[PDB]
Amino acid sequence: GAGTTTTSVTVHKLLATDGDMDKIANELETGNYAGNKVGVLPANAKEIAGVMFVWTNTNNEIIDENGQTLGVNIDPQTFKLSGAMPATAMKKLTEAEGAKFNTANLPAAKYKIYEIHSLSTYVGEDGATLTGSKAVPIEIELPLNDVVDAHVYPKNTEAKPKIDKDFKGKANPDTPRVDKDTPVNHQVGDVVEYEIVTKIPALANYATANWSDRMTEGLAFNKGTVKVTVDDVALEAGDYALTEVATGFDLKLTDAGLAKVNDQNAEKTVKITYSATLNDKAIVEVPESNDVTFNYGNNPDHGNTPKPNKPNENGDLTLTKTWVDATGAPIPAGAEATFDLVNAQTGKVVQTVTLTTDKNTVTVNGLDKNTEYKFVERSIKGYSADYQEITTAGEIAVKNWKDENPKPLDPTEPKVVTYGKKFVKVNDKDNRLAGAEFVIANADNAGQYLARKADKVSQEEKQLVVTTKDALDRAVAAYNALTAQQQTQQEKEKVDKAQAAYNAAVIAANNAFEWVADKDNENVVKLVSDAQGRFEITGLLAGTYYLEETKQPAGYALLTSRQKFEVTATSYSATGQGIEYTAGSGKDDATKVVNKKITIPQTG
Ligand code: NI
Ligand code: NI
Ligand code: NI
Repeated sequence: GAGTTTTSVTVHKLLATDGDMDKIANELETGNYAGNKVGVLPANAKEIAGVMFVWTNTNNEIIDENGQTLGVNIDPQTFKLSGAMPATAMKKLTEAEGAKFNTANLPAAKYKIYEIHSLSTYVGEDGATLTGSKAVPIEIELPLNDVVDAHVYPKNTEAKPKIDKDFKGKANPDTPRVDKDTPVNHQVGDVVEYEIVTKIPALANYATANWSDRMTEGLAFNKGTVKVTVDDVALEAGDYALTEVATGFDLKLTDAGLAKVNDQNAEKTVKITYSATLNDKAIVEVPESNDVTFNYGNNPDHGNTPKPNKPNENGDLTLTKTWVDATGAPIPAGAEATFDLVNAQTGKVVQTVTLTTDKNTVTVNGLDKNTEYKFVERSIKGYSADYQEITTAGEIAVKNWKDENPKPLDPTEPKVVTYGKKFVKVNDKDNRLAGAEFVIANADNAGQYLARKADKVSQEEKQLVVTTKDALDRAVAAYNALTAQQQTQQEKEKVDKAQAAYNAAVIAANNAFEWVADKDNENVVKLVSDAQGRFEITGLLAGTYYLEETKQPAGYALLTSRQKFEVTATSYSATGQGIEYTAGSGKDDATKVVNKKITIPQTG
């Protein structure tokens, strides 16, 4: 005999499906006299499970079921706990018909019951979380007058955040750009400026709020360009933890940071801006992309964004899944796990795979070994996706944490793409000529010549260019000092090998472009024909350019004219251009550059 005549209390957690909790109260007022089970609920309220309730004494100190204090306090204003939830605390999660506490051993007194957002599992429709609350904490003095089995009705609203990522200026969470997947033409060295705009509801109660971005290889994330504002106002050094990696970043609100978006009177607007440079690994007509995820919850969250990866040499790529609980400790497979294999350059779905509870891995074959892909986990209720950092080609690992948080926000991303042109050097009988050197101009007659910016190329890159150039010079000279019959496949390979090395060196040196006056300058992009007469230019914006030959094939004359050419969205790959880049390939994807040769005749 220590407790009271009120031997049980049941907490029913009510959700205001509209925004009106006051209206819920203004039906429970007029309905009751004392605290018995309400037979029927307002049309405006709904009872939800998965909300955690814990008992306190009148001073906000957590108690066990005999009313003993447990030396952890809860702040009456923020609801924040001063320690870890004590193991023997009188706490329980609501089930469909509420949380029924046994109150039989509690001494006569005043008590509080709090909602602990941070320890609940509830998740609304379309990933909404509980925001505002009315009549929390519950103040109940025991015994409840006349009642032995009491029932109480704490109230809540729920809300959802919104997001979109797009180029600087274009980001709109309410109506994302519909033609986003359409790549925008850019040249190498361009700085791409991105914008992330997140709307966070009023009275948010986030424990986590992390943004994570990962980029395909052809985009270099520009470190130190990240800026974050909340309603236009810059966050402070201590409001977030920013970690920067070669392929992008993770941005996490701290407690001071969350303070600024949580428990606020109006929808709040978070903006994160930053840039990336399209670099020398961009493959022509192959989009590059960023990819952001927003991982949030009333409970802490461990999910993040996928990491693109390439298949191994065999065109094989393997996903491997592991599972853990909110503390990081191993647990058995939570459920079926479905993933979409997305081509990471384009943003399009390659195929779908499912992992049954018993088989934690899957391998997909027949993939392009030059193409980056990602397995995007389809939302598993209760579970957040942690994509592990990439250590090797052909392997992607995913860890499933049982946070019990809403599905993450995953905006679509824009794309960017460079264009290019291919050529073959021939005589008038289509014989492929080696060693013809070319530069690119911006007019048929005067104008400037294409170069890489001096300030955007190091000395190592520069000398590799001249070293391979010199090397090529020698191979061409040797091949030219042979005769028609002696210039067989094996000898042409020699020239092809050297020209390939040169060509890669230029592509690597071409980190940026500028137009200049002098064709003699060292930075001028020079193109050279291989023994199959081939040369290409990659990394360009669309437009009209003009080849100028600077040194003709041995035995031939110098062209006294520039050759006009068009760079387009398909000029690098389109068939029907007049000649095979590589003989016998079946695709005439190049333009012929026809050299002339003066001959001295005879008579009689
Ligand atoms: Ni690539
Ligand atoms: Ni995304
Ligand atoms: Ni480079």
